[PDB]
Amino acid sequence: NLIFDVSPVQSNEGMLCAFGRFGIKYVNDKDRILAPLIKVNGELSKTTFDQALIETAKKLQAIRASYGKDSIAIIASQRLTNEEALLLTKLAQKLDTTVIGSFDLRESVLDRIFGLNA
Amino acid sequence: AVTGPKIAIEAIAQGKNAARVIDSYLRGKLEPIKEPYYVKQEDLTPEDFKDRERKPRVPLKVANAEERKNNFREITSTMTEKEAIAEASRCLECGCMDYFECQLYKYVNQYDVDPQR
Ligand code: SF4
Repeated sequence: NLIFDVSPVQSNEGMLCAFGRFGIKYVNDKDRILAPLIKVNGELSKTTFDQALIETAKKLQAIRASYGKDSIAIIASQRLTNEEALLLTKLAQKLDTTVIGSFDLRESVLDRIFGLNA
Repeated sequence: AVTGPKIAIEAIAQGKNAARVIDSYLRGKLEPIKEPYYVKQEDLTPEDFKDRERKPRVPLKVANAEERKNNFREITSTMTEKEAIAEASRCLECGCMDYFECQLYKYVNQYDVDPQR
């Protein structure tokens, strides 16, 4: 279950930068959290996935109920797969929030000129 | 749907009785539910238990109001095995120990006996 090396693929110039070649070290990192944490008595403590996800859903629903629509922001990283991003968009629709974005995202200019930001 | 809004155990009792009736109907002979006649003691008074040892009830673990008024986590927690055994040992054993093998009970159930007269 440990990664031991990373090698480039001889596709074109067969090259990897520092990140792809060496930053795969975080997979073996022992500081990774493997169980969810919820706030008991004001401190984060381990729990089960079912209870944590139930708490997440109830907290989001409480925020939506008390403060109305468009009151929940989803700030998703840009390293997720296409399916995960689509699922996050679906969930944002389920929460009646259009605030679906990322802190790594810059203001777009190309979609106002050519039509697509690509 | 029949009795109106009641507690859940009433609905469960209705379901069980209806299941027994439906089984009887499927077997061919539909028989309405017949309630057995039990011998019961209604003259009992607390003075009959003045000699029994007084034992405290099992404590109830209830989450703090401030911490529980913000989440949907369960309020009460299940008892422990030791507490469960100590609580179940407080029983007075009111029912007859010979209930499942008493023949007088069987016979008074087999006949429409009116004891009050
Ligand atoms: S048999 Fe036990 S539980 Fe039932 S009424 Fe008597 S003391 Fe209570």
